[PDB]
Amino acid sequence: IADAAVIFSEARRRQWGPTHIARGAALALIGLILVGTGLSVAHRVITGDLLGQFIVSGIALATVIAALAVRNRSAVLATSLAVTALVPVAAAFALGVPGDAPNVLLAAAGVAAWSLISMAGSPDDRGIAVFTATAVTGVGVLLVAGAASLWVISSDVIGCALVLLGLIVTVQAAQLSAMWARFPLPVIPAPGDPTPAARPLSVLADLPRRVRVSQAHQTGVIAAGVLLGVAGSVALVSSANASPWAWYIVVAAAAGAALRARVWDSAACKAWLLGHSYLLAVALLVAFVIGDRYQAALWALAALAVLVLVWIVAALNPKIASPDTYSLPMRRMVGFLATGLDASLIPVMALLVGLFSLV
Amino acid sequence: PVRLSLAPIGGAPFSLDATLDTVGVVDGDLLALQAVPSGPPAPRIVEDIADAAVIFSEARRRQWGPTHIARGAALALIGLILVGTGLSVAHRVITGDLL
Amino acid sequence: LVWIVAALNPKIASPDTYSLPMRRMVGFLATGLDASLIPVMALLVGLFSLV
Amino acid sequence: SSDVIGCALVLLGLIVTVQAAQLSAMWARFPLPVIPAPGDPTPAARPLSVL
Amino acid sequence: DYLRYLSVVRDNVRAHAAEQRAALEWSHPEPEVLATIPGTRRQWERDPRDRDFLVLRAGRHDVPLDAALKVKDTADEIDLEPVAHSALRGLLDVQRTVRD
Amino acid sequence: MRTEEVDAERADYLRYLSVVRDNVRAHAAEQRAALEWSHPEPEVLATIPGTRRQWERDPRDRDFLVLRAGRHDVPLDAALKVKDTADEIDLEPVAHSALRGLLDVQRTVRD
Amino acid sequence: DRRSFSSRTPVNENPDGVQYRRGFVTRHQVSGWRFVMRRIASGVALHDTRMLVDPLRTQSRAVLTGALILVTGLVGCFIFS
Amino acid sequence: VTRHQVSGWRFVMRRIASGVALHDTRMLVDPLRTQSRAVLTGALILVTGLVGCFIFSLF
Repeated sequence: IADAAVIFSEARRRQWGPTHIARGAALALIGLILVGTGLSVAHRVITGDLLGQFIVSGIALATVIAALAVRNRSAVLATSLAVTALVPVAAAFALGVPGDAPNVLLAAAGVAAWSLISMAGSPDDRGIAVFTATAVTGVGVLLVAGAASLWVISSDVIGCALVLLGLIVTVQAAQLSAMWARFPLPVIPAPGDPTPAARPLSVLADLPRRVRVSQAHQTGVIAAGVLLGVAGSVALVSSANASPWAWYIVVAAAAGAALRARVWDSAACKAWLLGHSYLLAVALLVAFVIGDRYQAALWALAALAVLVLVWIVAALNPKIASPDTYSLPMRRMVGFLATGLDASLIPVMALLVGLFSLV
Repeated sequence: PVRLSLAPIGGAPFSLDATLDTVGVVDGDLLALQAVPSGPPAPRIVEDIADAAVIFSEARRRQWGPTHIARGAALALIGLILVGTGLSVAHRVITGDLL
Repeated sequence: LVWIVAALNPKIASPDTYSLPMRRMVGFLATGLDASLIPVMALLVGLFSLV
Repeated sequence: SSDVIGCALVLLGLIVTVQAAQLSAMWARFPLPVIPAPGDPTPAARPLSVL
Repeated sequence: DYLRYLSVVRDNVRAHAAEQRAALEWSHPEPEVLATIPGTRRQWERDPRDRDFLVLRAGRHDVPLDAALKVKDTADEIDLEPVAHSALRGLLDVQRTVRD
Repeated sequence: MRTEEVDAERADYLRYLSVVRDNVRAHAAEQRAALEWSHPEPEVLATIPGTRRQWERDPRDRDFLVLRAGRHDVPLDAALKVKDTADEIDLEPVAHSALRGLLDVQRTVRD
Repeated sequence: DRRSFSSRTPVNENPDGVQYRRGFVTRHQVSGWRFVMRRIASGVALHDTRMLVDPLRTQSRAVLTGALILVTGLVGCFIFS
Repeated sequence: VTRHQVSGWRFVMRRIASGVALHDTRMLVDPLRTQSRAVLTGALILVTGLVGCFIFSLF
């Protein structure tokens, strides 16, 4: 014989058995929890009594105890249930408050608490970006909804604080991940003689797990920065004909998230930074459609067409997406531009929020 | 070289202390010569956390390259097509228009 | 309660188990508080209410 | 008034508490340093009855 | 600059340890390979002139890295930089012993 | 030159002299321990003739035919040398005072 | 020049130097911690730890100069009124 | 006296203060001078705001 790998591809390529049955049942439970959130959220919003909150909260409680109970056995169905568990938690701790936003504070607190109590007791991966991105997103939405629910806000400070939190989380990203990874901290002694002990071999052999945890946390922190810097970018400018300072904040935050993708070197974080303009175009399009405009929504589709056109011309022409063929003055000047954008964001933040109109 | 052993197709190679009937061989089975799976080759230990982050995170295929941009352009194109259809069909059914 | 959680959890109450800028920021806060304690005295006494 | 006996008392407490090392170093009459001029004194040595 | 130099010398020390473990795994295989030895051209191979002769494998443990790793510290207890000397002390204690 | 820089210099010199003071006090305690081992008080030596250490002094020793009379300032047989390359004395006025204090007080053992 | 004095600590050989018990942090320890945390955060993001040019410090100092320009504009527009 | 003798006298008094309170003589970092200068910069902020609202009255 000459191609012995395809005989070893007939022992791996197993038949139906109980192998696919567990995957089908897991996907069945994912679909059950998703549609049980969706149906009863539609019931509680459109027309319905306390049964609408009741089904959502029961689904949420059963899903939390199932995602915390099956962790010792499967640890893949467990993290899958813990990923899908933060839609009915974020629905039950949002509808359960009477009233309406005064209820997104408890929703942000619930998704942040469930993310933090699923992230802590975890192995190396699957505490990936889906958990810590929702953690920092829920913390940022909590810190904006705190000022939004207790005090009064003119519905421009919301997007201002959201873009500011996204910028702070995106810029100070790797320091926050290195702190959150619980690295084996350095042992910098005093200039007297309190000579510290050497690191044991147990805390040194564990380190390639902690590096993967740090990479997952920094991908999640950058993804949460993009989600928060688009969740307030869509509220500054889509309400009703905002000022050109809001236009400059949206364009400047998008250009800063595009220009910060030359600094990082993990590929997923580069994709999340470059996709902020795409998520901006799609979010502004779906906010102009739900905002009943349809005259700049076609312009949003046109801007998304310019974005996909620059993606296409970067793809099939590999002399525009190669920073070796560019010049050192060009790289120097675009670095100065990338510093100037987030250097000039916060004065425009103060100009738009009204902090030169109080004094 | 390395000491070979018989193996059932799709499984660990047979331990040499066992015989062909203690582990189960049927008359007519297909057995492949596979190497002994002995163990892992001495995982690296570095204590400089900066060197431990640049060294141990290379199992990432993290090079950006002109091959992730192609997947990005294809997914961006499919996203453009689906969102243009969604926008225009929602505009047609929520209004009355011929654009 | 904070005395009791400092008592029977003998890692919070030993600053060798903290981080080098965390206790530096503790020093920043303990500089700033008794730095600001005198102008708030001037505000409360109305020392800036005569000039 | 009030709030000026309390402000002066808290300020006196902070002034006494912060400067509680030099003041207790002068209370016990510690053997003060005898630092010479750069030109030409001779640095005197303390007797073996005060030490 | 000093930590770049320390990364360079850590690379050199890791190369020395890789060569030492390669020689020790050539001359003392795991006790399952040596059933395939006595057929090929490497059974009666250890001459008394070669540096391994009448030396027998008992197992795997921490060979102490027969390279030197000697710093040229000549100062009379001048206090060093607290992050450079900490990294050098971290290098001279976990790289001076080869693993199993 | 800032006064903060010479203050840090004074502090580092006084810490160095504090460690040399601890080492000199260790030398003085060792010298007094040897002298008290070889010349005990005239109430302990009733127990000497019974034990295995009565006629222990031999003519090769540094304390042989040395009859203990009392205790006073033994002069600390170690050196306490300063490598005085700092000619043309205009030294730091506190960092010079502590060196004279250590070289005058600690150079003699007590009783 | 002026024949200064570098920082020195000899060995103790005496039972007092084991008794310090105090944790107080200098300027050198906090600067070394700034350097290590700017080498780790340039070691899980930039994936090269030579620390020639650190771009994360450039971005963070850019947003800090943004906040400082905000504070100076506030103190400039407060004295106008 | 010169300026350096005054600085030496201030430094020995600060080292005695760090001796009887911090219970160390190393004087690498001195939090007692940090407390004293913290209260004194509070007094400087008071007197600076006082003369600032005094020269505000000459407007």
